[PDB]
Order: sequence, then structure tokens, then C-alpha cells
Amino acid sequence: TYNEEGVNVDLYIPRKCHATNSLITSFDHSAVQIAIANVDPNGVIDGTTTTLCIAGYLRCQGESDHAINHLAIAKGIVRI
Amino acid sequence: EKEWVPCTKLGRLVKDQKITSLEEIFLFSMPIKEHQIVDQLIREGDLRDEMMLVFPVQKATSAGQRTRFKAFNVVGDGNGHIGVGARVGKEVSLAIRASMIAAKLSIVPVRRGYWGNKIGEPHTIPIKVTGKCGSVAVRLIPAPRGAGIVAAPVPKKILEFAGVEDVYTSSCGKTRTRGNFIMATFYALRKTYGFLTPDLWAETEVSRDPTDEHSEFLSMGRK
Amino acid sequence: VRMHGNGHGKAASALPYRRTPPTWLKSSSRDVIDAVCKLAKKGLSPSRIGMQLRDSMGIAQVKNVTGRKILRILKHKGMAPEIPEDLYCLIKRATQMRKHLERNTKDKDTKFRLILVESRIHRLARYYRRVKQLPPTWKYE
Amino acid sequence: TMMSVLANALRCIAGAERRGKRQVLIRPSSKVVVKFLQVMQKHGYIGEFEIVDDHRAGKIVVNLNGRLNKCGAICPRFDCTARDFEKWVKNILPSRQFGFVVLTTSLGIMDHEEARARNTGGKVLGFFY
Amino acid sequence: AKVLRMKESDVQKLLAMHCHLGTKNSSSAMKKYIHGRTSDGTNIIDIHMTWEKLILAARVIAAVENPQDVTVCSTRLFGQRAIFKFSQLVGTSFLGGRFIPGTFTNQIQKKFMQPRVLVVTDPRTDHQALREASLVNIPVIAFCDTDAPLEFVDIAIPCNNRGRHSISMMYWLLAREVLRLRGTIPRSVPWEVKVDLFFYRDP
Amino acid sequence: TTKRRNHGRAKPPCSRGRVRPVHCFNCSRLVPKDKSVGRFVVRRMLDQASARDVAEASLIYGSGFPMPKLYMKQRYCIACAIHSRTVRARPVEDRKRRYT
Amino acid sequence: GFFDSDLSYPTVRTERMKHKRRRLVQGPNSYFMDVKCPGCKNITVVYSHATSEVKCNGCATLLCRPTGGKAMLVTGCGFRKK
Amino acid sequence: GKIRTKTVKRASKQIVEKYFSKLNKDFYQNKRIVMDVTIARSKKLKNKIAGYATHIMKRLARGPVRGISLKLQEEERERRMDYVPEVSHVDQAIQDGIRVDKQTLAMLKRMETGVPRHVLPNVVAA
RNA sequence: CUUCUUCACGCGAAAGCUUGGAGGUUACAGUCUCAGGGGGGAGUACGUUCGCAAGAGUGAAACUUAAAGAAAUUGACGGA
RNA sequence: CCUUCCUCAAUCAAGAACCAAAGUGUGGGGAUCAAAGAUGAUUAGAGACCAUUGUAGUCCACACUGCAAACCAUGACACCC
RNA sequence: CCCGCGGUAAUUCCAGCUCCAAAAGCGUAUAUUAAUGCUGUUGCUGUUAAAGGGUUCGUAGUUGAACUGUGGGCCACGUA
Repeated sequence: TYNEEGVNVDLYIPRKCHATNSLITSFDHSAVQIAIANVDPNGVIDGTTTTLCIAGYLRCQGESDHAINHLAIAKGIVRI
Repeated sequence: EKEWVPCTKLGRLVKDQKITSLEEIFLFSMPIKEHQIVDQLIREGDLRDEMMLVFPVQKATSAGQRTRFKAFNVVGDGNGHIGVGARVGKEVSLAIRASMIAAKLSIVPVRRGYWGNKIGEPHTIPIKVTGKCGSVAVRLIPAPRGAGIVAAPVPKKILEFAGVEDVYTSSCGKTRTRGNFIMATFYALRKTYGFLTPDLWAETEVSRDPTDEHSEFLSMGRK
Repeated sequence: VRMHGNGHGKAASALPYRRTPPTWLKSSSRDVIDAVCKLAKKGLSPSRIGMQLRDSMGIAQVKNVTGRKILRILKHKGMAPEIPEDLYCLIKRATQMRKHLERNTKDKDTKFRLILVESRIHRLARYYRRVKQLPPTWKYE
Repeated sequence: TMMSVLANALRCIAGAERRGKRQVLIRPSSKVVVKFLQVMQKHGYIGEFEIVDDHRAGKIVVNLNGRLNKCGAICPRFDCTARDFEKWVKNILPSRQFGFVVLTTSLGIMDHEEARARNTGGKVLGFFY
Repeated sequence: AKVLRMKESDVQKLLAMHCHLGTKNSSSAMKKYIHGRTSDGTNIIDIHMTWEKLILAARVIAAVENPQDVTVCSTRLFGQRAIFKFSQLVGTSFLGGRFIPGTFTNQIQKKFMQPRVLVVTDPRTDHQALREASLVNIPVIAFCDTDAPLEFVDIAIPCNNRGRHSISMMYWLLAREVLRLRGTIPRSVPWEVKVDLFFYRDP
Repeated sequence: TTKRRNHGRAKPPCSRGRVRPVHCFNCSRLVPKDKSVGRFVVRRMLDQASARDVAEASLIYGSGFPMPKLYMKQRYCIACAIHSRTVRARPVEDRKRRYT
Repeated sequence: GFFDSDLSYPTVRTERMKHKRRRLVQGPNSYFMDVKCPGCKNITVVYSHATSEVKCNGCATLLCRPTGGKAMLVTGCGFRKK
Repeated sequence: GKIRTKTVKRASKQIVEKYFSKLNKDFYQNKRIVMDVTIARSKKLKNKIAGYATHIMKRLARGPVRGISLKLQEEERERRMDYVPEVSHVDQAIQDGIRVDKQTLAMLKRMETGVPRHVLPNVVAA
């Protein structure tokens, strides 16, 4: 993280569950990284993705859709 | 092969000298399968590749105590990563070797720590955390730069191979049950990235598929 | 868990959350006094008045309608009940139950039910004494 | 039943984190609980809460985020004074450096680290990490 | 677009393929994206969401460098042709029928592919795959009906899938948009391709 | 080791502290009604042509039963069941899940 | 699940469903009504939960019965509400 | 067991598979065929293959027997995908301005900014 | 009262484990309480107290011993 | 139920009040089922299974008892999933 | 020590040799301390492995909820 002198010290500044943000570990095999390509008018611009890496559990929970659905609500795509 | 084609694209990309680091897997969230990927990625001299346990396995069965060997390889290198193997084989060595691959495969990132507070660098666990197993209990506790550490010989070797020196231990359980002990240990070792830190965390910025960042490249010399 | 019962009695009336009664009409303390007395003279147990009142008068929550609770008023107004009425209600049964029990042969229920109540009777009275309104040196028998 | 609602609240709270119930309206507060809730909130663990009225003991609506690792209550409460700060902390914080232990003070309901810093002993309530 | 709200023609299409009334009169309201217990084993499935999901599906579809590595699946007879028709067009990797695993559970079987993603359509029938997604950190978008379990399909496409044109239409319709994005198909296109060939099985 | 939870008795959750034992009509040691399976059935009479003989000789009509039939309230438990190739360890899970 | 909503605020579904002493705050579930005896041009305050009676006093008689829930209005007694 | 072994079945199959069509339903030429299109070992095995080849054809002769084909059908289907202009299963649809559900019309209306319509469910009915 | 679909991680050695399971605990800590604490000897002994009377209540050491147990697993086997 | 009443409680040694079977005393009680027994039969033995009965019991009045794989082998109370 | 050697081509017995370990100390005994959170405040147990009574009341015992504790105001500026 930072060491007695400050300073990052030690490897791998971890992932985090881009929904719950619970930490993402290293053996999550139901976690996924969506980079979702942004629209422009008529298209999409890409380079610009909203990007997430999200843990497995929710997938177990129906909140892989759903929670992300809120999350995605909090990031709106095509909406009313 | 000795010229193991790393048939994963990752192992490809990797073999193909892009992204050779564990962390890139861990970071990128990646899983593995292909053993050479690591074995490729990191292999600088001694790493601290090890066989640990050597067990007979039986299925009793009419005309047979069907005997097999289970063997444990721990793979590690002295800071941040360990790689676990148990494997069984009908030949002992084979079990080792089988375990070797599992050992390669079962690599984990180790968030180390100190104790009290930071010193020049960590060398401890960064937390007090626990591995439990059938009859096993250790909780591994933060110590500082000069500890002989509580508990078992057995993991200790590994710990060293993964890069930590001083952590406190409370071991509780059927040491009796050494196979499990290591399994517990590994598990413990796995929670070496557990706990919501208040200590870096902040926000993880995105990092996009380093694999699918070379998708086309991965689709070239490759379909 | 319930002190004579494995199951649960939630039941309940839900208190006037609104303490400011009642979205249609105020009354005076004189009225309430008037009422009370009229009823109390009519002889319900206060609780019983209260109940009764609640429908019958069709004016509600005694504590609200003058900022009180009946019993103290009554008390002050010299129309206290004789006793701690719940202990009574229990007693009146209990008594009855002894009588029934007296008729009976074998009924373990009347014993059970009696026990609990009598105990309860004790608790409550012990309680009244605890709140110094048992008459001192007092028991049920 | 049980007494220390604060305590019920912690186990329950914990569960709330754990599966991600991200708001709760707890039934039904005292003076006490709140001071404690505030500390955690001060310490970047949950979000913010809002106290609801009732005509009888309040309800509180609680904001959480995903930062609590564990929140305890200690029954019984215990004196605190010097060394005992060392021991408790050692006991319960995954490393001495993060987490808070809270005891109840003269100076108010308060964490131990700060307490260590305030140099006052008092009685021990619980902890969060 | 700008605007991504449904047209009466789109609407026409949708109701027509007959994708929009639920399964059982109530269903799993874990998928409570209905509102309306509807006679004879159905509900209204609120479309809005559906839509919102679909376009999203595209927003993420449009990320894939290799659209082939967007992997399609169909165990319903009623889905294969269609998936191809999307696939031919998209280049997807398709998965008809009985999956049979080892696929990315084994990298050592021929099968082996390693996409970013899989899209499932009969979650239910398609469990191995889900399981596969679950092995490898993969998410799976999916055509879900109202009791069509959604575990480990992330991003549900509320969708009655009773064969015929339902499935296929939906799929085709879906496509139209992704195509508007990556692919350049303009909107007041026909979008040439038709459910008629998205369709299914003959004769 | 233990093999079947309710162990026949269908009363743990509920309210039926202890319940009706019966001699089981086939062996006849006394037993509680829910550790015996029941399939109280009506029962058929005659073969085809003996019935045909009886049918022609059926100078018998209607009343809600146009030729009548038997009825056996059948209740089997270990004792008799066994021999009668009736009730035993199926495969696992059906030892917990009811008929349709 | 628990996202879009608020536990704190219910809305359009969401009050109707909470039950009595787990209405976010309990509140007298029953209520009072105004009732008229056709018996007279004069009328009465009533409990929608009564356990006893109303007498009309345009003629001493009772317009409802004690029964557990909502009390039984009867007889062409007309009521409105508050 | 006049079970055509796996190896057999595979072979009899395979010969039509690589060596499309031709044959007979007759064993005899199909026999000769077995000799001729493989480089097989024992006669028996060829004949057996043959017997089945006659067989498989004999029911292929009446179908695309369970699991089996010749690839044309497919290219008909391919050429039957093509029902487009002979079908509009679309705007067969009998109303552009629509006979439909309330709210659905309503979300649509708010979405269609105050546009004037009658908002009525599919029925009311479950 | 469910059953119990079905879900929950969780908990568990498993077997298995709901209402508000054996869950939410060595990340050990809501209260109250009973009990338990190798095995065997012995739950016994004139040990002792209820009890009409059974016998209950209460309740040992000597002596002895390396296990005893548990679940699963596979196997073997069955007058299955 | 908008009734009153203000912690009233909680759980709990001692201590009380219950506890199926069966037994046990004092009386019913008589039919049966059937411990005791008796008979067969069987057996290698067999007074055992098995049969055929059949005595006490059984039901009950009335007492008394305390032991019941007296099993949700799962103290209670709590708040959640 | 305890696991066990030993009926002869024994790895543990006999002797030899070699070796080893610790060492001028070392064997032993008995006890005692930890190991043992294997009596547990920390930190055990008690569904099948020890253990929650057949059942209830119940003084003793313990345990026991909220609430009137609180600060406030103002100013200054800087200041994210």
C-alpha cells in the first residue's frame, strides 16, 4: 500500500467488485468485466466504455442482473 | 511439450511476452488452467518450488487396497504469490508432478503486512485471518521484523517461499490431520487478499482485458 | 414465550399515533369529566368504562381527551376502583375456577389455569405492594 | 428477550452488511446507540443515518456502504485504563492500526484509539473494524 | 439516436411474434418484471424494461472486438436458425442444443473457446453453460421468460419464448439495433433480413 | 447411521403428540397409522367371461353401481409389506417426496 | 432484494401492504364513522370496531352487533366517514 | 446379437459419408463396393458392413433415417429460408394505431409526450 | 401447522441442518438455565435420602483398560 | 378493537404442580385380547419362534407411582436472515 | 515410553562394527508446568460422536428496554 515511508509497497493493488465493492479476490470465476461501449448519436464510441469488474455472488443472487440493473440505473443507458 | 504451446490465449499472450505477471491475472480477474502460464511467466532461478507431502491413497476394493499416492507441491516465490498442489498418482513421483502442476496452477496473490504499523516493507500478514479445515483451525495474526512465530513448522516453509517472516499465530486443532492442515493453510493463504481494506482500496479504476486487448492478436497466429 | 403459551397472541389495538385528537372534533375536560362520571357512576370497571366508552361514547383514548389516563382522574376525583383491576379479572375467574374446580373430579386444566393465574395474582399483587398500593400486609387467598 | 438493542443491532447490522442490506430502519433507538453509530459513520464505514420519530422509542434509518468488516458488543462492559487498551485491541482488531474499539466515557462514548489519544479510561462497549 | 424508444411498428413486431405474455398465470416473480396476472397461464411482462435491457445488451455487444467471441446459445428448436442468422451476420459463436461440457472446463478439448461472453436463452436448459460461465468469470445475457430462472444470467431479456416467431423475432429485432451501432445499418432501413428466415425448422 | 428423518411419523412439526396405533391386519403387531402406507382402493370382481356368464345372467341393473365391486382399505407396514414385495428403500430422495 | 424504492418510503404499493403493528408506525387501524338511524333525524358517532353497542336515542335500540372485527352495522342504518 | 458393432455401423455409415450416394440397396454390389472403397481386412466385416449398407440405405431410401444425411436438404432449407416476400407476418397486423393495454399505452404516452390515446389493458383479466 | 418448493451463504466431519434450522461464531461474546466432560469399572455400591410398593431421588472410589465412539466412502456380503 | 393499566418483566436453585406403559394397594370389573400357566407341534435341543388355548393383567371405579428410543434423540428466551 | 521387534538370512532383540544424539554431563524416579481454549473468562462441549429434564409452576439466583443524558449562539477568516 504505502510503507513506513509512505509509498506503495507490495504487489497488486487489488480489484474491487464494481457493483458492491466488496473486494475482488483472485479466484472469482463468476465475476465479470463488462466494458460497455457508450453510445453516441447513432453509434457508439468506444474507448469509452463504462467499465466494471463485478463479483460472482450476485449471479447466484439474481442480482447479477438485478443489482447490476440498479447499478446500471445509477449509470443509465437507454432510459425513459 | 517442452515447447509447450500455451494454448490458452493468455498463455499465448504471455508466452508471447505480453503481460507476464500473475498480478495481471489477478488484476485482470483471470483464471488459468494451463500450468505453463505461470511457469512461463515467472521462473527466475529458484523460485521456491517445492514438494511437501507424500501420502498413500486406498480404495478398498475386492482384490485391492487400491493404492495410489497423493503428493503435495507448494510453489511459491518469496513475495506475493504462492501456488498450491496436491495431486494423486499411481506413481508417487507422478503424484508430485501432478501436484506440481496443481502447484503451478493454484497461485494466489498475497497482500502482506507488517504489524504495529508500516516499516520499510511488509513481512507479515496484514491482518489477523483464519483457515479452518475438517478438524483444523489457524488464525494468523500480525507480527513484526524479528519473529519466530507461533505454531506449526509445516506451513512455515511455504510462508517463507511466499515472502513473509513475522506474523503471530494461534493454531488450534488436529495437527494430527496434516493433509487438511495444509488445505487450511492454503485457504488461509487465500484469505491473503481478504478483508475490505481501508488501507489502499479507494477506487479500483478499470483495467480492460489484457487478453481481449490483444483480441485480434489473439485471433492471429490463432484463428 | 407467552407466559402460559407456546404460541403467540399478537392481537392488538394500534394506539392513536395522533395524540392530537381527532380530525373532527374537540370536547372539554368538563365534558370528559361529565362523561366519565356518568359512566363511572354507571359502574364499569374503568378499563371497562374505557372500552365501553370507546365504542359507546364514541369518543376515544382517555389519555388524550384530557391529558391524563382515566384511573388517576378517577382516583383524584374520588372514583377510584377498589383495586388493581387486572388482578381482579383474573381473580374473579380464579375464584370462579376454584368453584368449578370444586365441582370437578380431575380437571388438570383448571388446576393449570388456576396455578398460572394465582401466581400471576401473586406477581401483580406483589407488584402493587412493590408500587406501594397494595395495601400493605396484603394477599389473596 | 434481550436488552441491548444496540447489541441486536450489531449482529443484525453485520448481517446487513454481509448480504448487503444497504439501509435499515431499526427499531427503536435510545440515546446511546446513536452516539456509537455516529462514530462508525465518522470513520468511513457506513454511510449516514437519519433518526425517525415515534411517539415511543425512535426508529432510525441507516446508511451503509460496504466498509464494515466486523462490529461487536461486549457483554459485560469493562474498565479501561492503560494496558487493557493494549489487550483489547490486540484481541479484536485484525491489525493494530485499523478498526476502532469503543468504550463509554466521561468524555462521552468514544473509541479507544482516540481514547488512547485522550488519555482517559472508562468502560468498554464494543468495536468495529 | 439520441432517442431509443420503441416505435409502433416495433411494438407491432413485438406483440406479433408473441413474446409478451407470461408463463403460468403468475410465474417467478423473482422475475417480477411483470405487472398483470394474465389469464390462461400468463402475465403482462412489462415491456419497458425489456427494451431497456435489450439496448443495453447491444451496448455491451458493441464492445466486442471479436464479435465471434460473443457466444450465442439455443436449446430450443425454435432458436437455432435464428441464432445463426444472428451469427452469420454477426459472426457469433453459436451453441445449438445439448451442450456437452468440457468446453472451457477443458481447454484441452477441441471445443475450447474462450470468449468474453455467452448469451443464453433457455437458462433452464442451458445450465452447463451457465455453469461454464460460472467457472470462468463469464457473464451471460439471456432471453428469460417469467419463471425462466435468471441465476447467473446477468442481464435478463424479459421474453416470452414460445417458439414460432417469438424467439426469433426477438432475436432478430435485437440484432437490428446492434447493427445500427457496430455495423452501420441505418434505422429506416428494412433491415433486409426477416424473421421468416430467422425463424425455425422446416417442414 | 440414520436413514430417513420423519422415520415414518408425519407429526414432528405439527400437533399430534401421539397418534393411532392399529394391529396391522396382516401380521398384526400394533402400529401408528402414518408409519403404515395406505392405499385404500375399491376392488374388481370376476374374470371376463365369468362375468359374461354372469352378464347374460345379469338380471341386475342400476342404483349408483351397475354391477357393484369390492373395496379394500389397504394399509401396509414393514411386517407384511416386506414379503409382499411392498414398501422398501427406493432411491434416496423419493423416501422424502409424495405421489401424484 | 431491496433497491429502487426506499424502505423509508413507500409509495403507491407500498403502504397498502404493511400490516398493522408493522405499519412503519402502527396507527389505529379501525376508525370511526357517523351513522344515522332511519329511526330518527338524528345520528350517532360510531366505532368501526365496537365490541358492544350504539343505541339510537331517537328510540333506545341498537344498530349494530358486537362481533370481533368490524362491527355488524345493520337494519338500514346509514353511515358515512371522517 | 445381430447388432451391427460400432465399428461396423461406423464403417457402413462412413462409406456413404465419404463415398456419397451411389450404391444399391442390394447387398451384392454394396458388398463389392465394401471391397472397393475401403482397404479393409476381413471379408465378413466387409459383408456385414455391406449388409448394413444395404440396410441403411434401405431405410435412407425411405428417409433421412435417425442421425443421417446427404446435404441437399439442407441446401433446400437454406433455399427455403427465403419466405420473406411471400410472407409478411408483419403488417398482416390489422391496426397501426393499435387495440391494446393501458399502461403500456400510458408509458408509451409519457414517452410520446402527451399524445392523445385511449389507455385500456389487455382486458382487465387473469 | 406447515408441508415444503426452494433458497440463503451459513453452519457442519458428514450425515446433515429453518419460522425466527444445528444458520447469522475460534472474526470465537444477546439472557437465563440445565447437562456434559477417555473408555471400562457402575450409575454401583447396606452410600444416603423419597417412596405403600415397585423402585425412584440422589450417587462413588477400588478395580480395569487403548480404545470406545461418529459419519461418510469403497469394498464384502445377505436366510435382502 | 383507539379498552384500560406503566413495567409490570425474563429466565430460573430450592421448593412446588403435572408425567404414557406397566406395575402397586383398595374396589369395581368379566367380554375380549391375552403376561402366568397348559396344551400341541417342533426341534438337535427348545417349556422357543410358530400353533391351540388359556391364568394374571387388560377396561373401569379408586388410589398411588415414578421409572417410559415419554423423539422436533435438538433448554428456554431473543433478533434477523 | 507408546506404536512394536523377535519363531533366523530380524530394520528396533544378541554381540560387533559403523554410525547417531547430547555431553562432562547424562540416565532414572516421582511429582509438577505446558502442550490443554484436552475444564475453556479469553476459549470447549451437549441432533447422530460426552451432554438440554417427559412436563410445568416457582422464591432463591441472575438478567433485565426506551425516555427528561444533549450544548447553543455568533463572529472572523482561511479553507476543498
